[PDB]
Amino acid sequence: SMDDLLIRRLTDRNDKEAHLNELF
Amino acid sequence: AHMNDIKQLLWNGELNVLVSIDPSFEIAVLRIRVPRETYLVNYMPLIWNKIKSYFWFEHNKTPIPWNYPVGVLFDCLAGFTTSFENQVKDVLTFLRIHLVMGDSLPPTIIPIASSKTQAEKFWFHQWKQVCFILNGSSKAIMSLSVNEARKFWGSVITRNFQDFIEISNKISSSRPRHIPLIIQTSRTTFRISQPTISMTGVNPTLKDIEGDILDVKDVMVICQGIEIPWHMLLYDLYSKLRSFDGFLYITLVP
Repeated sequence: SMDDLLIRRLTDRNDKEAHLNELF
Repeated sequence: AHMNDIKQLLWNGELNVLVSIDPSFEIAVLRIRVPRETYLVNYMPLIWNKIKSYFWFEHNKTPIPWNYPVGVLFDCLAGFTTSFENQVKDVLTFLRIHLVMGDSLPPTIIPIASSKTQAEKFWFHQWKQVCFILNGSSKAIMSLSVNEARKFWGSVITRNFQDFIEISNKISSSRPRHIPLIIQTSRTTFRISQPTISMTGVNPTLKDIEGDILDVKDVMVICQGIEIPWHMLLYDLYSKLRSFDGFLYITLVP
């Protein structure tokens, strides 16, 4: 599913962008 | 069910932001979290509060506009295939911007008014235009009650997802006459374009508008910080990944 692809990619994006958020 | 999930994930979008203060003004370097779906100026009060010890923002010595969603600026200032899992250990994803002061205002960007009303008025008038593009008139948004218009913007400030969804849907076009699409290149030669894409009688795929995307000038299509398949449907793409200001932004990256 295209939506499954988007869900997956957005979650990954949020995970990468949240990494080490304790320094911010 | 999934459009809601997708939108929630976008609303949750958040970035590590390094705000370097112009000595002229760890108070020299602020570290804050800023959502993708908002404007940098919505955090000015937080920046000023921290440094009780004209002005505009810059990225690598280049002035940056404040009237674009933070996530959109990030997409064109930070120049993906790499999953968090296959990513090298401890890669820090962040945006470094400088708060600078000067005697004269940089000529290419709308100045920061620091009035707390500037951002909301701009954003609302813009949704009024997005409504014009989607529906042919600003009726839907102008039909919102004064309370609803204020709560629509309030949701951006307080992060109230429920309110933003309720109102953005109210005004959002059953079937768009045109798609409110903005295409841009990296800001690190910058080119921006707002092509006229009709939905009347067609159901374009990204590949279908390849002509327009390429007119902005081997390239990867990035939307909401992610790569999008060339075969995805435009309407689908817009209905799902458009930003909090009503516009769908595509950033071309090598």
